[PDB]
Amino acid sequence: ICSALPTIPYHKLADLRYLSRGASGTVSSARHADWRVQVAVKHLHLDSERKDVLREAEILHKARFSYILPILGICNEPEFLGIVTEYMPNGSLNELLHRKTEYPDVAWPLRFRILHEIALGVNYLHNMTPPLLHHDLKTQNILLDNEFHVKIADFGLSKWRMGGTIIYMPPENYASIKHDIYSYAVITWEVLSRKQPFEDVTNPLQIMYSVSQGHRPVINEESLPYDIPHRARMISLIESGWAQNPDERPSFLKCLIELEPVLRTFEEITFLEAVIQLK
Amino acid sequence: ICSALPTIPYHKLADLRYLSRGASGTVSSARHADWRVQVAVKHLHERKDVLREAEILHKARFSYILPILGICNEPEFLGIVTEYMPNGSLNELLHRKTEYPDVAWPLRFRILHEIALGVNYLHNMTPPLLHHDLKTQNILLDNEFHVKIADFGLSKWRMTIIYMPPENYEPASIKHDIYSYAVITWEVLSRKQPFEDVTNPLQIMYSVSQGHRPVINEESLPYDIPHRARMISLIESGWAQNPDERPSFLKCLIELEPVLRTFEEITFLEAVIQLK
Ligand SMILES: Nc1ncnc2c1ncn2[C@@H]1O[C@H](COP(=O)(O)OP(=O)(O)CP(=O)(O)O)[C@@H](O)[C@H]1O
Ligand SMILES: Nc1ncnc2c1ncn2[C@@H]1O[C@H](COP(=O)(O)OP(=O)(O)CP(=O)(O)O)[C@@H](O)[C@H]1O
Ligand SMILES: [Mg+2]
Ligand SMILES: [Mg+2]
Repeated sequence: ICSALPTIPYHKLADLRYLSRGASGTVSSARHADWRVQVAVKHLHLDSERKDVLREAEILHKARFSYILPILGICNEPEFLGIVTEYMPNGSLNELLHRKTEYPDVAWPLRFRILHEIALGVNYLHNMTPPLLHHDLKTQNILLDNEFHVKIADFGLSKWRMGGTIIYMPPENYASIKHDIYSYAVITWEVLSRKQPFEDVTNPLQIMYSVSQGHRPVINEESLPYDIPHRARMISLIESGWAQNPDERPSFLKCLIELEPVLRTFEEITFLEAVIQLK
Repeated sequence: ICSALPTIPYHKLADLRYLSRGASGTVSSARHADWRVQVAVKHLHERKDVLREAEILHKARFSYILPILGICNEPEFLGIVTEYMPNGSLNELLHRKTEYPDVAWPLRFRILHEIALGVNYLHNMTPPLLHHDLKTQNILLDNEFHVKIADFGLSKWRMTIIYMPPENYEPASIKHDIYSYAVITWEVLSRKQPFEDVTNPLQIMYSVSQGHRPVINEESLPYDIPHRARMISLIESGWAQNPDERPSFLKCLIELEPVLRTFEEITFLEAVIQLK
């Protein structure tokens, strides 16, 4: 049973306003004239580049799931080419963690939920037939919806198993399955500390070396305070996740089995209260 | 660009618990052993009848339409697997008054805006999709009381009788959905069971064919209802005896948008908290 990705004509994307620009592309916010919904469009900043945008779109369409950014349709024209997804009102996990003025408090339940969903998302990808590996996991590629639920995005590097920011990359990369878990491990450390992985390291190559020489972001009372709920288990999960030897890193399944009981501890309402605290 | 619906093995579903028994089949809640998520399973306990609903849901997938995760096409079992909605149906919300004493207007208005957005999408498909079974029991609520439209059993491609227009009494029509929506809209703002007075369902049918509608006084719809008049215009245009008078969903949305903007985001979140 197949499902076709809808084709949207450029002239249906009203209020098309620049949102975010990165190397090679440009993301802009818009509203669908017919559907009456606020969307997001990812377009080119070409002959080969046209195939790339199609790859990502096909992947998002096949990989659709609860925690993967929903792709609403493709906008393919000779004039304009882009990907039409849902609009994520709360940006990326990166912004939430680090814009400490706007967000002075991000209560534990939400952080733990965020980590739980990311792990669910990735696990689903890995459980596809054939498996799909995101290969570009970072806090900027982890979007937050209107209620602060995770939506994994940016399948530009994702590879069907059959740069810029090397902070989330395992040393063996300087298709491997244990690449995503390494990244997840970093994201986890970054989520629980709100610090920047390797703040004191000015040069990406000083990082790349330090990492390949075993070193990882610091784990102590300053980075990961003793009040962090289930700290011991989280640290344990983190350390095993960013382990030097790929084989020593866990599967997302194992990771979820570890996470499940921890998440069962927070009362349903506390996640809602954690979000209202932001609004 | 195509995307296929995966096949889920029955043994991959742990913790099967009954939810609601229906005349067609049963609906259970379970967890997916590999995906590690909660799901809902609608099972036969005709094959084409099921595979149809599944095909539609998989094609009609959108933000306000219940997402289908896969099918169970086994010799020993056949069912549809969708995301589990922890907050049941709109019907239970509006009516289980002892458990839900308050339902703040901002939420109600968002539900209505969302239901309309979903149905609008269905009609805006090529070719258009008509739900034909819209009721409150067929509108499901997620963790935050967002809308997911369900039950595409009576759904048809354009290629309780309470929510059914008079013409469709003896069976076809595009304007089925919009009439249904109008009764929901009434039911959402009232918290009243439409045709509460009437005991004989056939009698209702007679009444409705003679232009009758659910009680539209203030004992049902008070003045304190935000934008009461414009909502009553909406309810009336929709449940019109004459199908030609009934407006499109796009037209309802255009009217609705301004009404929704009058509510601050915070109030939706507040509303939900008051229910948890
Ligand atoms: N649906 C959405 N809602 C809000 N912001 C979104 C969004 N989709 C993307 N963005 C923004 O775009 C940023 C990066 O976009 P994304 O990861 O999709 O593309 P990209 O980084 O691969 C651009 P390129 O591939 O052209 O270099 C995110 O940090 C986010 O702020
Ligand atoms: N994903 C889901 N999450 C939670 N409850 C769900 C659900 N899907 C269905 N339900 C429950 O079942 C009801 C709707 O089931 P649905 O409309 O799919 O079946 P149905 O009405 O066609 C069965 P029948 O044809 O036998 O009457 C709702 O009242 C709700 O309580
Ligand atoms: Mg990106
Ligand atoms: Mg039903």
